[PDB]
Amino acid sequence: HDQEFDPPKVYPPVPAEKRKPIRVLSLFDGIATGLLVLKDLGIQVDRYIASEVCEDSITVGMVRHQGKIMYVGDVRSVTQKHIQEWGPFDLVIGGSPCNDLSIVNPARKGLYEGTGRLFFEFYRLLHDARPKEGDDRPFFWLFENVVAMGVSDKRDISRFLESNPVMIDAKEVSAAHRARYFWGNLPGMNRPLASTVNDKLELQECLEHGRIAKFSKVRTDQHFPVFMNEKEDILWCTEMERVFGFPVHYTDVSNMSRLARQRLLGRSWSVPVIRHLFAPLKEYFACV
Amino acid sequence: KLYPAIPAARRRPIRVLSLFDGIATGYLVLKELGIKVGKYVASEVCEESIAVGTVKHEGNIKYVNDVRNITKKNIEEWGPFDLVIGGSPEGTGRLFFEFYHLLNYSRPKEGDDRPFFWMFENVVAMKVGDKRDISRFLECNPVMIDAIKVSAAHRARYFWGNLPGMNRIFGFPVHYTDVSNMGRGARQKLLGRSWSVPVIRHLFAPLKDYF
Ligand SMILES: Nc1ncnc2c1ncn2[C@@H]1O[C@H](CSCC[C@H](N)C(=O)O)[C@@H](O)[C@H]1O
Repeated sequence: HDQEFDPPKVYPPVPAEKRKPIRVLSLFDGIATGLLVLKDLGIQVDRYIASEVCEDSITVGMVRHQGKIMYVGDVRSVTQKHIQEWGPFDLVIGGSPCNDLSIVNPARKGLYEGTGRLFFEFYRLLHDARPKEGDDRPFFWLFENVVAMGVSDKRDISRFLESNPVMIDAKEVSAAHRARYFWGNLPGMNRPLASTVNDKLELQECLEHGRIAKFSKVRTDQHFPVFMNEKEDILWCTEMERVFGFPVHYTDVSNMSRLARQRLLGRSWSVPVIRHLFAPLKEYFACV
Repeated sequence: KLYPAIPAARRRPIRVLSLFDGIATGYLVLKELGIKVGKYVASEVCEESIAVGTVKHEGNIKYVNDVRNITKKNIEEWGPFDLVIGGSPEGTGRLFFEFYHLLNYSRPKEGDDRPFFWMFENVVAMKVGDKRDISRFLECNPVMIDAIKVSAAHRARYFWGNLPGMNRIFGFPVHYTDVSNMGRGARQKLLGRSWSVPVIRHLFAPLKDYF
C-alpha cells in the first residue's frame, strides 16, 4: 500500500565522548513496559515521565521501578509549558487505547471519540517535545496500535505522524498471536525479527510445572488452551507475563483481582517486540 | 496576547491557507476587503462546492484534489502562509483535527517574527468534553458572536484566532448586515445559511492594517 511517500529521517551516530543518558516521555504507559525494556537493555535513564491515569498501572510502576517514574495524571492536563519546563526529551513513546479504534467492535465509535482522540493528544505532545529547526539532537518517537483498524483510520494516522507503519507480529519472537502497527523513526524500523535465544518462542517454555500446552501459541471452541492434570484450565497470569515477555511475577503489585491483571496485561506492550525496537538506541545513547 | 505592529508601507500580498471551505470564501471576501491576495488554496471532498468554486472564481486558485493529500512539502512548496482560515461547511472532529494538523506545520518557528494570523469557527452543537479538550488543544478561549443583536435568523459562532478587537469593543454592526441580503426561504437556504459575509469581514478587518 503506497498512498503516501516520505523518506525516514536518519540521524547521524554520536560518538562515545558526547554520549548522554536518555530522557523519556511515555504518554500512555500503563504497565511500564518501556522503562522495563530500557533497564533490561542496560541504558542509563536520566528522566522518565509517565502520564498515566489508572491507579493500578501507577502501582505497577511504583513497585517495579522504585520512584524513578515521574507521574503525571491525565494527558489532557499536560500543556506546552509542562513539556518545555521538564527538559528536552530524547524518546517519546505511547500506544493509544483501542476501545474505538479496533474494528472488532460492531458498534465502534471511531477515531474521533474520547478513547481514540487521545491519539491527537499524543500528536500535540509530539508537537511540543519535537525540537525546532537547526537542532541536530537525535529525537526519536514511537506510536503503537492494533492491526484491526480501518483503511481510512490507518491512512489518517500515517499521514498525521508522517511515517510508515511497520507491522510486527508477536509470534515471530514470542508465544503470542498479535500483530501491531508501529509508527516511528527508529533506525532499522523494518529490519527482520532477530529472535533471541533467551526469549521464549514456544508456549510450553512459558508454562509452569504440571501443565501441557494444547496449542503452539496463544491468541490475544468452549475449551481452554492448557491441560492441567488431564483437565482444561485457564491460562495463568504469570504464564501470561511469560508469554508477553515480562519478568516472572511482574504484575502482582497490589490487591487486584484476576480480571484486573487481565485488563492490565492485555493492553500492555510485548517486551521482546519492544526490545527489538529499542535495540539500536544502545549505540546512540548511554550504556550501563 | 499582543504583538507589535508593522508600518503599513510594507504592501505585501497575503498567502492564504483555507481549509475544508468548499465554496471559496477567503479569496472572494479578501478580494472585496480592498487588499491584493497573492495565492489561494482550495480543497474539499464533496464535488458541489468544488464545482461552484471552479466555475465562479475563474481558476486563479491552486486546487488540491483531496484534503487527505496535503503534506509538509505541500506547505513549504506554496510559500509560508500569513493567513490560515478554517471555513465550516462524525466528521466534525475530522475537519477540526485536519485544520489543527495543518496549522501546526504553518505556524512559524521560534525565531521567526512573521505576523501569523489564523481563524477557526465551529457550530454550537459542541459537546462539553469537545469544548474543554479543544480549548486545551488550541490553548485559547473562543468568543461568542451571535445573531440576536444583528440579525433575525439564529446564527451563533465561537471564534478562535489571533485577530484582535474581540474582547469588549465589538458590539453589533449596522450597515453591511442590512445591505447584505433579503430574507426569503431559498435565500435562507443559500445566503442566510452562508457564513461568508457576517463576521468574517470584521475578522479580516485588522489584517489590512498590516498589509
Ligand atoms: N486519557 C488518558 N491519559 C493517559 N492514560 C490513559 C488515559 N486514558 C486511559 N489511559 C490509560 O492509559 C493506557 C492506554 S491503553 C494501551 C497501553 C499501552 N499499549 C502499554 O504499553 O501498556 C490504559 O491502561 C488506560 O488505563
